[PDB]
Amino acid sequence: MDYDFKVKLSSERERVEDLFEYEGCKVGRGTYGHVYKAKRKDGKDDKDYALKQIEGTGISMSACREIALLRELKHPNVISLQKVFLSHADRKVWLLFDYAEHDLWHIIKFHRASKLPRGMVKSLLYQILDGIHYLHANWVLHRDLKPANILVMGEGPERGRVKIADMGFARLFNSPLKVVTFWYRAPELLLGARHYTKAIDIWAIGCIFAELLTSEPIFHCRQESNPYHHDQLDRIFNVMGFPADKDWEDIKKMPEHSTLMKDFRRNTYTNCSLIKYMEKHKVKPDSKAFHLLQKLLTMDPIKRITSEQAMQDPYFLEDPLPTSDVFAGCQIPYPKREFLTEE
Amino acid sequence: DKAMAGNFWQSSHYLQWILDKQDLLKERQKDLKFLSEEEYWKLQIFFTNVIQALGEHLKLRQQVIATATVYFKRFYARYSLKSIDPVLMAPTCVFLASKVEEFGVVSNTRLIAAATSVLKTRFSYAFPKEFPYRMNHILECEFYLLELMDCCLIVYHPYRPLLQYVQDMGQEDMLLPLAWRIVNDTYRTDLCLLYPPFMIALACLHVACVVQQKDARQWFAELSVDMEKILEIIRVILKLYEQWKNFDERKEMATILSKMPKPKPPP
Ligand SMILES: Cc1ncc2sc(C(=O)N3CCC[C@H]3c3ccc(Cl)cc3)nn12
Repeated sequence: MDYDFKVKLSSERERVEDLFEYEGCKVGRGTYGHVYKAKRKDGKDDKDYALKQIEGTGISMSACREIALLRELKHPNVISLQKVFLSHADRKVWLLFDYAEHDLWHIIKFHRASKLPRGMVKSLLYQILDGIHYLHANWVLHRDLKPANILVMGEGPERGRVKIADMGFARLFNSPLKVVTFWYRAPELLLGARHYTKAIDIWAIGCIFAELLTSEPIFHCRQESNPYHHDQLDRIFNVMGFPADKDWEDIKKMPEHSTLMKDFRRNTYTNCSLIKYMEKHKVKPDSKAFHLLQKLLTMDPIKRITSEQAMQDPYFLEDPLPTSDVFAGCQIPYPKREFLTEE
Repeated sequence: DKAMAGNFWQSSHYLQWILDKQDLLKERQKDLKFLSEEEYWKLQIFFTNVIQALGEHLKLRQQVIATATVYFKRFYARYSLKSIDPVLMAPTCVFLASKVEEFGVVSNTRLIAAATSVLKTRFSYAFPKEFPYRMNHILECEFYLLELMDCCLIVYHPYRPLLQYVQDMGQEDMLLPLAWRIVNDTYRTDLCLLYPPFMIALACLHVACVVQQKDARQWFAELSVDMEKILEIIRVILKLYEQWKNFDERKEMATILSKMPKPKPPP
């Protein structure tokens, strides 16, 4: 490497520690890495930023694909990559985003702990569908959609706007087979589907929609290689009923179909249905909300509605209309993120 | 990998990496103090061939090889050949391109083994010594590559539009193998830095039709496209074949490589 080239680039390089104040401002730690609430050290703007130090060192497949896709994707309901910082000394990648104070996990827990304007749930669903549709139209699957990854902006110019994050960018061979919850996983994944699909994302949106309506995860069961998970399937059938041959003709082509037949009998679930489940949680089965929910939570993935068709549902033409700010100008009751001080 | 397939007009490729020909030539003058314009083009051809051989040895699909090739071109469109050794940059571009894709990974020892074996077995006319770099050099170089491409990783190529055009013609068995090969040949030029890939595809298909004596005038007439730009691209393709004829890569490259400006060490 040319020395003059090297020193020039070193002189010019923007360094995350020189540009941003984030010391002691960690808001999350996980498989993704470390997320900090950050502020610019020069007072050019007063905005809050999110800074993510990606897990590991160098450029991993996850990092490479996260950077590759976010560099291209532009939509109001998909989180926007503002900057990438590459730290040569320690081989760390830092991504800069606009800071999202809220997300659906914490919003749902806040409501669950109590035991919401008129169109908040509807507005959230519409924006989730809008963001996922944009990904799908660009042949990008999310592959890990859940309440924790659906951010919502707090006070500021994007008040109450959904931002889809944490897109699960790297899965070898587009394959699901290569403390974990399976509550948002489509039944075809549980029966051994070899590839992620658009329909798999749509099922997860259905789960999220049911959860927004009731404040409870619809396919809740115990936490925790083999894609077949008995108790998770049992829970799905206790809610949905057991699919007839006519409901899911290609269920026989699933690799774990014979295991399903060994473990489960149809008659066990004879009085179970989404109608009965949602009736118990005070959701009217003759509501447009319900009829859309049922279309999203279709067991056979080829019979599941697309994001486009979901956005066109007359649910969204019924009073109240979805709003750009899901809080609808009302005061936000949800608390701000706390900083993590654990070692 | 079909990611971002219909997004070209809002892509980083289109918005940042379709360059002005005169800006490209202006940046190139720094290296033309050491090399003639002909020698620089021969050098571009050589490293395209290196990248192709690396990818074939690694059993990568042509689209990954093409992406690696455009990363290499983009780097040296902007910076001098002396900035980073192109012998190091070529395998680095292949390494990074492989990770942007999802079906399989290139391991560290496999990349270094491929670089060593390919240069020894297929390029000993250019290179007397073995591949001197280890994996830490690749990883360092990768950081520079990513940064200096402004993290632009998704690249559009002429293969996908070509396939659509040849299907539309109804001439897959006739024209596709030749047109595809001509698309491969365009990577021995600057065309991928200058024209949208679909335009390059149409130009390659036109040359395929002329070579095979297929009348496609009415089909090319039915397209709503600037045909003057297609003709510009055809002229570069025809020029490449004349240079190819007059170029003996194997006899000339050791000399051309010695004329290249080299990385200055520390004091
Ligand atoms: C708060 C925030 N604002 C903008 C952004 S991107 C971003 C992120 O990388 N991720 C990955 C997992 C889901 C999300 C996230 C959400 C909340 C927290 Cl406490 C930490 C991380 N987080 N985040």
